[PDB]
Amino acid sequence: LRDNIQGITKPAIRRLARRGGVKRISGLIYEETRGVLKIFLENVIRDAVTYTEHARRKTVTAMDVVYALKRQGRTLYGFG
Amino acid sequence: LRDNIQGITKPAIRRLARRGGVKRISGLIYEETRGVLKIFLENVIRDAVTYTEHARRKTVTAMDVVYALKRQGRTLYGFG
Amino acid sequence: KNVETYKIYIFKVLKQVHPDIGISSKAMGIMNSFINDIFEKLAQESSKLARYNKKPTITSREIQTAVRLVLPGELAKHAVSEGTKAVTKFTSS
Amino acid sequence: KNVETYKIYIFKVLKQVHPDIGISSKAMGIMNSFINDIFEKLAQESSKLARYNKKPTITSREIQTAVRLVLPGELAKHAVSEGTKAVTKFTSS
Amino acid sequence: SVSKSMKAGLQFPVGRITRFLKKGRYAQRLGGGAPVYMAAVLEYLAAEVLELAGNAARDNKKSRIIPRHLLLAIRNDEELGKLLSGVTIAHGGVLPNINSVLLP
Amino acid sequence: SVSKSMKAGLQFPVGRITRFLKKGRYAQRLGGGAPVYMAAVLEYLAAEVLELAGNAARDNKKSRIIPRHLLLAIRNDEELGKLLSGVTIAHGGVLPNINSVLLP
Amino acid sequence: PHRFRPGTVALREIRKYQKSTELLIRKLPFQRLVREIAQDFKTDLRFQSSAVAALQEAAEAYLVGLFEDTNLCAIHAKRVTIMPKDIQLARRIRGE
Amino acid sequence: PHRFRPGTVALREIRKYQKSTELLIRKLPFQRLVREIAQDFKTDLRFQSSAVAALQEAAEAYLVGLFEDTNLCAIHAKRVTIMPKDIQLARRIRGE
DNA sequence: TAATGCTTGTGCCTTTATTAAAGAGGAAAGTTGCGGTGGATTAAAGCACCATCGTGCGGAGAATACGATAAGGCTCTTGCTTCATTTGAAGTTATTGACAGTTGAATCGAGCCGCTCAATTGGTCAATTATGGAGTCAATAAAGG
DNA sequence: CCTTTATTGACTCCATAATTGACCAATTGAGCGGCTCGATTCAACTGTCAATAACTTCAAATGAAGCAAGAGCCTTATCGTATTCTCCGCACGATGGTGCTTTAATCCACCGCAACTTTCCTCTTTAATAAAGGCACAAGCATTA
Repeated sequence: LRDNIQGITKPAIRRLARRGGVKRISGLIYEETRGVLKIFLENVIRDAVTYTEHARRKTVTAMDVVYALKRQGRTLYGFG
Repeated sequence: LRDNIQGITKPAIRRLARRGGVKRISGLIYEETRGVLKIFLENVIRDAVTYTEHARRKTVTAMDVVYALKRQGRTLYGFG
Repeated sequence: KNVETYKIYIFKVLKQVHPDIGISSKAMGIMNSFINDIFEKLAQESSKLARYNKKPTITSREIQTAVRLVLPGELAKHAVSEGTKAVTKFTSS
Repeated sequence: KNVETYKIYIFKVLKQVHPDIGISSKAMGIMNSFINDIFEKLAQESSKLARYNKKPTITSREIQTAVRLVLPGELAKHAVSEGTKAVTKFTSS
Repeated sequence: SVSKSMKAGLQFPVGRITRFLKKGRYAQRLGGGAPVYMAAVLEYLAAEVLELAGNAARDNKKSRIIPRHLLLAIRNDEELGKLLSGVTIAHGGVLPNINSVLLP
Repeated sequence: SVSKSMKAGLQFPVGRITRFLKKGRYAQRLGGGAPVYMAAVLEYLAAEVLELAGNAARDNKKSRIIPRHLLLAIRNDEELGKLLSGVTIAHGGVLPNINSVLLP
Repeated sequence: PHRFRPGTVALREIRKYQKSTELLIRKLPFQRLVREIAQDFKTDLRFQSSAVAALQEAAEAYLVGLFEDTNLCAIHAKRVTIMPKDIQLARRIRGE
Repeated sequence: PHRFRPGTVALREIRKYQKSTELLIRKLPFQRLVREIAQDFKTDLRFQSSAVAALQEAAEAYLVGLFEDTNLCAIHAKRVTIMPKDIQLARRIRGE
């Protein structure tokens, strides 16, 4: 798969900013917000994959993602 | 043993700011910097005292302070 | 097979707090996750407490100190009161 | 009583790396605390890994996965290489 | 057979909590009163969260608790907010707030 | 007898690490190679930190490693800095830096 | 014809999206992004649907919190428009 | 006579105190403050000397880090003088 | 630029105290052997993930007019820095004493371990009611006048 | 303030699907007993924390003067916003295929338990030398001209 970071469209970033209470958004933000998002995913998915590699599985489950989030102090309820 | 918070003098706060790279300091800062400091101590000493109360001791040890700091993500080396 | 969840017990608690209010399945899962997370936090704190004093036993004192260290303020005070009440009632029975 | 530290082993490692440089007592204590902290982190991560898969044992694979999850990047890569080398040497002898 | 939860007057499963503590290998030996104390603390916390969530649901003219009400109850309470500051509630949204500068 | 540390070619105490792991009750059983792997990882980390600290000490024309040199070595390395971001080192001070804005 | 002053519809959107709980990022693009990122760590990985849902929930929550901090930083500098430097400052203070 | 421009001695002090590792707060006032704070949690508490030393080390490190974040916040708002609002913003973003 | 004041960087004596080195013991690691549990292997089947297709419709992309927000420039006044003098409170050293942390024993309370029973809970099916989609109306707020 | 127009809350209806209740099983918690550990209490040793005094002298307090930076005000230009049109690919519904995840049975292999040995590490002591203090001193930086 290639170039799917652009799939996070400008309206989606605008909606995420509005949910956070942002009133005006600069033009450059949509680029930076993408890169930041990528970094976050790189930090979580990696950890999740590690768990998947330790269980000798080839399917990444929700429990791996939950443990990976918990490792970074980002506890998530509703998928336990 | 009252109002011992004023023992953190203005020169001491100025030196702490200089170590942090601060060039100019407002007049009000010396007050605010005191209060937050107090809060920090209130968060650590309490926990330390809790440990001291669990060991049925009346002397607060350095290990109790190290554990209390570790509970708040403030790991300290050199006293372990 | 069998998933170990507090789904009944929390429900029971709800029926003693809000008799006329129900709870959804997603909220049920969130409450179960919250209870599990708090249990793990308290258990780990009690384990560290026992290790620090070189004690091989976790007693009500260890759980009480873990509650004091984990839960903040009035939450900790009320939780300690409830735990002491329950332990006294269990011992007296 | 007698306390247990890594002072001799840290001194051995230092003399192996920097033959002509010594270490102060305060710095040696700091290094000992660092070693203890890393050991606790790796052991707790290995325990969690064993618990997640319902395995009652901790093997070299658990420690390697804990190293990957705790140490970052090239540090983790080199640590994994060193651990694999040491385990192979231990097994072959 | 008086269950250990009825002896302490708790709705939570003291027996299941004891089994979980034993299976978690948190310590070599487990005291008699430790699971009772843990069950009481868990029951109190669940009761507090459910009371606040039910208040939030009633304030919204609803008779069923949804993740939104749990999120509102958690974030509107000081001590529960402190306890679960770093916790994400799925399908809960965010607490409605707007900075005073942004208002016209 | 031949020591396990010597057998694995390590300067760290494989036997003491085994004793610590068994005393910590991290798991019901402990593998044969787990303490060896842990000792190797700890030895590598100690060697890295000590090498960087010795470089820092030799930079300042010193023949002794003090907490200041450990602090400089840890904060000047990206991987070590990431590993020990939330760690305060006593008698270590801070990295000498000044914002470019403040300079005259 | 009728035109709304700039910022009125922005405030309406702020009120609307803070009241809802739905996901704001489309599912398929996020799934493709997650798969593309994961392909760099292990080849031929299958993703459980709940795993992708949890990843989306976590990412959206993280971005909303980051935008709250960014808005605070922008308001601090006597502005209402958030800029990349505001995000950079928020991420630096957070320790990222 | 010689008079240094405002900020020259400030920069010299910044350079001097960033290279040293000594404690900056006097020991006795900090010890008295620690005892006064602890007297609220438990009456008749004795403190080891190393306990007070560790508390001072931790407090000074925390204050130095907080002042670094405050300086970042102040520079963000196009200023060089740190203000209480800068500390408030830094503590808010840090999650305190 | 340039002299000049100044703070800091640098070379060398002293000592010292902070680390390098040695010894007895005693505590912990290595070795041996056995048993029994746990990990590795293979089969199997069901359950879930990936790929495909239709479609049709709401959301994304692009243009456009624009107005208001961000940035640059100017001023002023006031808040903070630098230096000088006085002092008062922290730092150091020596001393006392009494409180409390630690270690050692005895011991009785208490929790671990096995085996049995059955009572509680979890999976599955049926359903009804709180809730969601949809349409319609009135109340509310905003923008131009 | 007025008046028109867009937006949203509320009301009601129809559907709907999602939570609640009932039932079989299955499994695990309670009970009983025996047994070995541990944590409680007591006491003595001594480690050291708190209090005391005195001397010193260096850093904190205060003030004066100086000066530059933060904030308010003004202008402008440009760039994100609100609206409209076109299109496009997301999502829902159905399907097929397959691979891979969990469960079960088997076997072997590897680690815990226990006892003996032995040797390596950790207080106690002695020494020695790298660096802090002190002194003197050169050099680059800032400051006004």
